[PDB]
Parts: sequence; structure tokens; C-alpha cells
Amino acid sequence: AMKKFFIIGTDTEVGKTYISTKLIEVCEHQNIKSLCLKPVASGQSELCEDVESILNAYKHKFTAAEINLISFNQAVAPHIIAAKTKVDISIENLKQFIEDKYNQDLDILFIEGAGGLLTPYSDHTTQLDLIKALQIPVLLVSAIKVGCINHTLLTINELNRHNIKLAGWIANCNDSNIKYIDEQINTIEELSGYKCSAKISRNADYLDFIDLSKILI
Amino acid sequence: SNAMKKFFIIGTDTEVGKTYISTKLIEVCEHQNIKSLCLKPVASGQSQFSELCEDVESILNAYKHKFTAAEINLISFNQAVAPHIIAAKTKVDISIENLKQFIEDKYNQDLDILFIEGAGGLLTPYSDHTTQLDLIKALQIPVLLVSAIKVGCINHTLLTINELNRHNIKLAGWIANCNDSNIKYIDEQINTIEELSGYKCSAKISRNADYLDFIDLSKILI
Ligand code: NA
Ligand code: NA
Ligand code: NA
Ligand code: NA
Ligand code: NA
Repeated sequence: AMKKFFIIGTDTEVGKTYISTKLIEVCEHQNIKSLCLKPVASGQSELCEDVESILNAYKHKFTAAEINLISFNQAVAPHIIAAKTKVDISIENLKQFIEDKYNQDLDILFIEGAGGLLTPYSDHTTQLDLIKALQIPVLLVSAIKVGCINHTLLTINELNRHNIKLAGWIANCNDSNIKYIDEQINTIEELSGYKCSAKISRNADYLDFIDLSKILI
Repeated sequence: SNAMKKFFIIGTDTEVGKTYISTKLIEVCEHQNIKSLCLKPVASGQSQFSELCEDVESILNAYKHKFTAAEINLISFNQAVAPHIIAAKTKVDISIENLKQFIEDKYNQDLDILFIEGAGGLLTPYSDHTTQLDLIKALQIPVLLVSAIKVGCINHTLLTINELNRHNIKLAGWIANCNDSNIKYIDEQINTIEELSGYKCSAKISRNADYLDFIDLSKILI
């Protein structure tokens, strides 16, 4: 009965990790047994910054080896760094790593990906290939800024083409200088047909936790 | 002109240097004595020096004012935000039918090439129920895709190409706009896009002018 969510962004640097920490915080506060994986990571803090962020959200209940399989140091590709260092980001190895968690006593398993939907894992594979092999739903994090509507709709359409369920989308309103935030969110909802699951801003709010909790119910 | 070739120019994101590429395409035509026109039917972002939008001014300057602002643009907004949002706030309807008529009305002119510069990405909205793609579909013309090479460009370029392919829209070519010389692994990213998409890059444009630039850009038109 374990719920599973593969977390992707609409672009690189949409605050996806920040959202993962908020989802972890909701589970922890509700005494829900959860785990958040970061199977592929880049950019060192010994451990990568996103790996450290997730371990810190769980108050070190888990280890880096329990959540991460492969790490890169340059903030470009995991995939271009993988080719430069002569290592592979293998779909089968990542699939086995994630599916191995399915018999743990968890209510929810989150899997934070390595950027966008078609972020490559090689010059012949993308993150979609892994998500499609897993046959699990996606949680899409959209950073609200000029151009986000095009990126959010493109990502939702690609998911639809490959019959990957969209469990929900989250508006990361990480920049209060962006004008017409509410209008951009309403447009994405209208054009996509998906109501926004949660509107998260820098200003901490309990509605964030109420809305985030509903994704998990 | 019955022989007129048409190209709808779109970007992988809102600020990818689309207009700079359009000015280079105009320059190749002007130099080869090819009769061309470049439209910017929907524009946003006021010029630094006039009441007109910056992209409208760039196109007019590229043609040395052989055309008027009314010939190249139908709808303009001062704010550099999603055009449909300003349109809704200012009681302006961005209509697919009106844009289609504005563009198709140029087809009886003595032009060898018609460029139409779009207003952001493929799915940038024109309203709460339409996007740029609806106009492109209605026009039945090929697209030129401008991709700014930067981290995240692979995902955006592949998503845009796949959306074109789903709606049976011809991709005339994609251009790598290497507008930021500080970006790491530029050739590796272009190579990844070519291998995953199946489309060889039509032209690699950098901050420094090159012979390859004009040869490659000319080949898109021939
Ligand atoms: Na296991
Ligand atoms: Na493949
Ligand atoms: Na589907
Ligand atoms: Na006419
Ligand atoms: Na529609």
C-alpha cells in the first residue's frame, strides 16, 4: 500500500530539493513513515548538497548510502560528468536501487530526480526512461517565473504521451519579485486541466502543510 | 508570391536570443538580395529608446525601415511578462484568427522568405485556452527552433521538439545560440541534443561573428 512519487522539475534550479524537504517535514510531523531517495546527485557540499539536505530533513535517521546511488561533482550533467569520468548512469541499476525499497515498512517513498523530465542519463537515455520503467506517478515542481507556463505544459504533455501519471504539480513561488504569480498558476491549471496541489512561497505558512498533506492522503 | 518560404521562429525559453537570430537571418537575406520580411505579431518589452517594443525596433532597424511597425507587429505590450496576462489586464484579445489573418495577408507580397518571430516558447499562452502552438498549427508552416545553450537546455529542447512532432509540425531546423561563452560543455550539450532528438544542429551561433554562421544560416533558407 506504499505510495510512490518521482519528483521532477520544470527546469534546472526550480527549488525541487527545497520542496522535497517540505514534503519530508509534513510526513515527519504526521508520524508517517517515509523515505526520500536522491539516486543521482551532483555538486559536493564529502556528500552532495541535495543528499545532505534530505539527510538533514530526516534528522539523520537514514544514511547517504540508503538514499543515493551515484554522485557527480560538476554542476552540469551528472550525464556529461559521467561521460568525462567514464562511468555509467544505468537505468537498470537505478530501477533496482529504487524498487529495492518497496519491501521496507514505509507509507510513502519519494524519489527526487536529477532535473527535468528529459534530462539525459546518457546520450541515448533520459530520466523519462527510468520513470516509465518504474510505472510510478510523478510530482512536478514548477518555479513560477516568466516562461514557466510553456515549461510546465510541455512537461505535463510529455508525461501524458508516455502514460506516466501526474500525481500533482506544485508551484514553487521562490521569487516574490515575479509579477502575476496567481495569474500564471491559474493559467497552468486551466490549460493543463490540473489544479495546483500546493503554492509554496519563501514565507512559511500552515496552508502549505495542509495542501502538501493532501497530496499524501 | 506562390514560391514564398515561411518559417515560424520559436525559442526553448522566453530569453534565448531569438531576435538576435532573426536579425542574422534578415542580414543573410539582405546581403544575398533575397526579398524577405520578418514579423513579430505579438511583442512584449518596450524599447530603451521609443514607445515600440525592443524586438519590433530590432527588426525595423535590420531592414533599414523599408517596412513600417504596423507591417511587422499586430499586438504590443510594454511589460516583459506572459503576453496573455497583460492582454487580460488591458482588455486586449490575442486572437488566433486575427494573428493568422495578419500573417497570411503577407502571402500576396513579392517576398521569397517570410519569417515570423513568436512570443516565447511553443506553449506560451495567447489566452486561457490557446497557445502559440495553436497559431503554428493553423498556419501549417515549418518551425525554426532557437535553443540557448545553458544547463537545462537539453530537457527544454527535447520537450519542444517532441511537442512539435506530436502535432505534426515540421521542424525546419534548430539553432544553437551560444550567447553565453561562460557556459561549460557547449559542444557536448549540442551533441546530446542531436543524438537524443535525431536532428543535427542547423547552425551554432556565438558572440563572435563567423563564416560558418552565414553559410549555415543561408543553408536553412535554401
Ligand atoms: Na529490498
Ligand atoms: Na533511447
Ligand atoms: Na496518457
Ligand atoms: Na496582402
Ligand atoms: Na485549447
